[PDB]
Amino acid sequence: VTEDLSKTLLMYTVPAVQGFFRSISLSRGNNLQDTLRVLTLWFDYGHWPDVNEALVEGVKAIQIDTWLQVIPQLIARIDTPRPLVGRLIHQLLTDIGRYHPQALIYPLTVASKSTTTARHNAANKILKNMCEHSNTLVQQAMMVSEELIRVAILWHEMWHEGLEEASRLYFGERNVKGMFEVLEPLHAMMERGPQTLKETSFNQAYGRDLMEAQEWCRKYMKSGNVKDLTQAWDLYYHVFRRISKQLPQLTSLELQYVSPKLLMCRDLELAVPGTYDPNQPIIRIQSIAPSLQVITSKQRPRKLTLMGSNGHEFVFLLKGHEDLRQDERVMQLFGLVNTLLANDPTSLRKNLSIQRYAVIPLSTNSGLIGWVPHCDTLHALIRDYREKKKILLNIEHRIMLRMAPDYDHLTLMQKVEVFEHAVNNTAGDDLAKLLWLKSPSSEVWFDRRTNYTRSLAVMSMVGYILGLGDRHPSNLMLDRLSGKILHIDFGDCFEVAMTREKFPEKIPFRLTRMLTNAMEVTGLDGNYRITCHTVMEVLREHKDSVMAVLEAFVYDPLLNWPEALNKKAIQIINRVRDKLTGRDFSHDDTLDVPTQVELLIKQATSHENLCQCYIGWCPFW
Amino acid sequence: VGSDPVILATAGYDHTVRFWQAHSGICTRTVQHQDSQVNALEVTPDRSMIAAAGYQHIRMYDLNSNNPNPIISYDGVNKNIASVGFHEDGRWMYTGGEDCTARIWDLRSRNLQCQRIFQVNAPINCVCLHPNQAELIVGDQSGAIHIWDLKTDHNEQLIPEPEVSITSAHIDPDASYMAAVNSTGNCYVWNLTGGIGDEVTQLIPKTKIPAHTRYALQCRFSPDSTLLATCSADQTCKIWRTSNFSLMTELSIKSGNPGESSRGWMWGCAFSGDSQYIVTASSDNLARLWCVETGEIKREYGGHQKAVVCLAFNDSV
Amino acid sequence: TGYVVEPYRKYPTLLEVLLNFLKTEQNQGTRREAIRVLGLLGALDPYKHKVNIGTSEMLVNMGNLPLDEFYPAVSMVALMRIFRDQSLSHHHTMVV
Amino acid sequence: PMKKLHVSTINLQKAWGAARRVSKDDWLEWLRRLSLELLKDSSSPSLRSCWALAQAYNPMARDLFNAAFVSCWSELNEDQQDELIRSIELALTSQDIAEVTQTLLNLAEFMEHSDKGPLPLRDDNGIVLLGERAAKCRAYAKALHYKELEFQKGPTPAILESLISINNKLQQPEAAAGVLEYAMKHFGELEIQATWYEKLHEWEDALVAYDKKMDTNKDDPELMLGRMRCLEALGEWGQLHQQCCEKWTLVNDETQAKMARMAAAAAWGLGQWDSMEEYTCMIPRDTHDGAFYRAVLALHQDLFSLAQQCIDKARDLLDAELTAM
Ligand SMILES: Nc1ncnc2c1ncn2[C@@H]1O[C@H](COP(=O)(O)OP(=O)(O)NP(=O)(O)O)[C@@H](O)[C@H]1O
Repeated sequence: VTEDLSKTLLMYTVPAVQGFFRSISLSRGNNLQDTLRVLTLWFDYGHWPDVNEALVEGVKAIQIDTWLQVIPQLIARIDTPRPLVGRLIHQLLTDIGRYHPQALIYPLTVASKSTTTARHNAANKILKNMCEHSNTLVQQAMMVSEELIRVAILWHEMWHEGLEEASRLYFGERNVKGMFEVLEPLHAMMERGPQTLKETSFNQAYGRDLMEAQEWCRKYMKSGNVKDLTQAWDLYYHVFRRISKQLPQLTSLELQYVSPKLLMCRDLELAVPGTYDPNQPIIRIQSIAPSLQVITSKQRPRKLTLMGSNGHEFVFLLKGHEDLRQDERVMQLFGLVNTLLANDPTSLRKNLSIQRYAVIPLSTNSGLIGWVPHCDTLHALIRDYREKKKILLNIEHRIMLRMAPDYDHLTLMQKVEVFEHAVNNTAGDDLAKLLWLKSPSSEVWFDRRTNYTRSLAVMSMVGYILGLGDRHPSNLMLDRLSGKILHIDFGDCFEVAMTREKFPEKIPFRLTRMLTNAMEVTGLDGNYRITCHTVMEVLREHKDSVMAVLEAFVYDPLLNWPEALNKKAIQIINRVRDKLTGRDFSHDDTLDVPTQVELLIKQATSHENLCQCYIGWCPFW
Repeated sequence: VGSDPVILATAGYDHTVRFWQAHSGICTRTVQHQDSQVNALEVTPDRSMIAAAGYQHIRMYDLNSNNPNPIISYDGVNKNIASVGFHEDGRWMYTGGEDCTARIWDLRSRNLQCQRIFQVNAPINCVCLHPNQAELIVGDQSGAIHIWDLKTDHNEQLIPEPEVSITSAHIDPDASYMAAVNSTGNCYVWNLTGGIGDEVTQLIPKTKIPAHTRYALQCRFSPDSTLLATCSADQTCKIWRTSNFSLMTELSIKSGNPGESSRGWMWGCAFSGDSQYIVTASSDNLARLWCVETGEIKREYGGHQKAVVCLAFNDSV
Repeated sequence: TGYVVEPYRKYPTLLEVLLNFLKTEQNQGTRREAIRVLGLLGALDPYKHKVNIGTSEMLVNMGNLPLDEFYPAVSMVALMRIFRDQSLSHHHTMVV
Repeated sequence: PMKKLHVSTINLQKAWGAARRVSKDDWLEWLRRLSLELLKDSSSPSLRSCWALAQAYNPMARDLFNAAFVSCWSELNEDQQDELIRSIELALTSQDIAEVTQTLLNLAEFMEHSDKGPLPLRDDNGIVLLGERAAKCRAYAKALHYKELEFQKGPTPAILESLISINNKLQQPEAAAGVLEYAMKHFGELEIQATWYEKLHEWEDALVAYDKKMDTNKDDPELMLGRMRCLEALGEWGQLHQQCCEKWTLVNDETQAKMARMAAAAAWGLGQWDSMEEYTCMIPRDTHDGAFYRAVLALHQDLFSLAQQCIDKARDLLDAELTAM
């Protein structure tokens, strides 16, 4: 039974592997889909000896360059327990390092810093394997990793967040082990010692009080009396007030005092992060701008700058406490969709390409992001336009409060009433006039609007498939030169925002009144609806590849960050399959492309669903 | 408050309840209801207490005494509550909120905890009482009317329209028919089997009634069961005849001018002791008492600063 | 020879420059020859042309700039656009 | 620093006085003199400095037409402003030469962005007039912009018709289909004219509607022309050539030539070279399509020299066409 089924799978799979390898060799570049197919077969049935032998033959025959497209998946399976699969991946990664180590170093550099012992050992083994030919590259990459971790989150932010969360664990949760475990590594941060002028300044400014509070903590450990811990937390709260006052003042960061090594770097052979392509000359890094702008957001992301050896400058965003591995995977999915839309002639005509930005995660919780130039976040655009017109920014929300000062307590239909009045009493024409004014002339403006509508349709519908959430005006950007919409956050995926207790969203995507008004006058039914029809046609036609990519997503614990997690992943993949096939709404029935698109537009535009969303989500906008 | 035989209650978003005399339309007194707006206002059969539903809690005030404070307050529910019902003797109370649970309560004891709970898949909204007082008819956001037996828990459910939120519930005093509406504006009716102690309460479908296009959110029968009035978010209300369910009535507050339109939904209605006069809410900060036969203005209850939501209106000689 | 369509792929500007002649010079013979060349090379697919190939700033700033500050900006922008072109020395004198 | 030079309104109005500009040369010359006078009379010293190079270099004059006009217009009195507004209305209405009309449209579009507000033309800020002229001059993006402004001011089936026409001429079939969907949603009572499907390129539905209208009423020039256009687009050479034969026997000479323009294609489709010759002879000599038809004729009679001459004439006309689009 089980063995007979395994034999059946093997004898249907080996031909599959061989055929995929031959097809990949034949395609030469438009083979991302098939690459994921073979990766799926590899990671599922690779361990069988015949399948592994076929894989080895294919690896020998296949051109190495193809594997670049799926380095993130490969290293995601670097610590696969199955010994044969792991051995073959190790050989493949060693070859990739020998040929194109630039494409491989960064995720491997992450894997070296992985807390997992198996991943740590495998990454170090593979690193020393490439060292014999790329010692300089590996050393520079590791130093960049460490130094950009240093820059991304400084001891000030580390300690602010540590004290805040630990205080919440005490006064909120009372889990002694919680705060003490949280603080212990943060204490090791100084007991390893400072290494930069900013770290030394933090030491001389606060580390004395931190050391005293840690002494009080040890006193509480040995004794347990509340007095010692009370003094420890008094000191912690004092330094917390001081550092919290300091933090708004740190509107920028000078590299000389923050990380002298990065400033010293010059004429490196390391490629600019997320810009290496074997079919192009390597863009080597020779600069790190001394200044780094810090954005006032709660996460305090840094703005970094590099100079390409070619004579071109690059900008990057640098974030900490975000697992940008999910962002990298989503960006690869969008690249897959770009290939899909370029392959289909109907979409090929109309330029449905998704705007994407290079994402280079360089830690389990911190990473980089390609900074896209000439992009204005929707919230900034609306704010600027209203300030120019002197319209009060939250005029809609102010009206909502004016009729219903206690809106959040209203039932559903009361909310619908107040929201409908707020929409009606306000013109809600800001974005159309804004696209008009920003444009130089109607000839340019029309191309901008066409690209805007088509890009919004494409990315909205792909986000519905992906279950993208919290599409609030700070997560949408307009490209001034082209007008394409750009989505800049994927922390929430797979309807996760639709299940959280705090304002569970109930719209598959953002299609509020203002975006629709920004379209042609006959907004939804023209460019947007036809483009959504085309996009769902493309994505359901090739649903298997997208399903494979989302399987690579779910089967790692990222979205839940074991049997319960497997159940959740199975359910998420089932929902995505329903979305792709049409069984999302009426599971018993199957909905054609126009029917599902119309249902989605109705759900996303309906005031009943819009009103339920967080006011900060700006549903009225 | 009970000096006049007829007592009218009203409330809005200003967190202040107000009382009125029907015929004269004269304000009797104001009352403070803060920490939440007013969802449902109801008067117990004894007319000695009024219940106002808000967020997470329900607050009761007294009628016999003028200028009291909240005499009773029930808490505990984790979501907004818009449903109220009482037994004819004033002993039991029945409520239900968006937390998907409908609760029973004892009014003549200190049972601050719910006597029983009935859960449904979707959030619950306005509930009504079978005149035998042994069965509750409940509307939810999924579109499923739930008939739940208080005594034997004989439970049935029916979805008349696919996955559309239904917000209304009321059954005629004769128990002969039941009716409801939903967000689509359609009105639905059903016939009731003549079983008081049969405990099966079998229903029979009746033809759909597209009463309105906008959100139809109210439904009430007259004390004599002659009429069925439903409010609707087209700032309108329509009254149908129980015998034939043919519409000859209209209660519109439309300004007529298209620019001034969308003034405010018709938010509630209540029949007089003979079906002649109707007292109805309006989110234009107002409530109005009209004559059903003529459907004309006869009195308006001004004074609110913020929109009205619900009314309580009782007739007695 | 039959070296059709391929010229666009190899040499993208080849297309645009051709159209520029239809705007630049006035000789009917040259323009007719340009039309015949464009025909012989074939009516390239506009998407293929875009693939081959891959004031505005003044107006955008004008949307922000005041008039008094606006006029010198355009004056110098156009002046320098003329100035950079090295084929206009006799104009460069009045430009300076 | 320097003050604002005082605008001489007399010369400004004199320059805009195109009462006696007729030919293309006259209108181009008027545009040149207008731009130069605007630079000369501009209040901003930098523009008046640029005037000399503008005179020595016409594109310099063209580049700063907008800014110079803005300076002068801001420097004018309300009454003088209205007089100038009337004069520019006359300038727009006088003749639809591509260059002058495009320059004026660019002026209006420029001043739309300006904080002062668009030019207060007679009633509708120029929306109707500017849209019409832009459509006439194939600056179709401006036409769409102003037509959408009309739509915002209130939708009518005529506005939808023009919107579909512009979108089609703007190579945006999906937007046109969206306009049709909106019309059906909000104007379903209005039967959709066959011309709409004709522009949207659902030739089947257009042909069905034209067949219906023919059943109601025959011998209507517009209806026949539209039906046979649908036939050509569908490639129905047989029915096209038939209906061409009867109507050609029965239809007036001007409509006969308009129909012949594509009855020639019908003759190609069926190869009836005699009917081809008849229809082509009906088509005017100095016409691009007619020139090509005469070329293919001459090559069917092996008159190579005549074919080459027709090719040269058609290439001149196509040169005009390219210089347009
Ligand atoms: N990929 C990107 N390309 C260009 N600009 C970007 C990109 N990502 C972020 N930005 C800009 O940087 C800002 C950072 O804010 P955000 O992206 O919200 O950071 P965050 O750490 O998620 N903060 P918040 O979401 O407000 O808690 C954005 O609002 C944009 O202005």
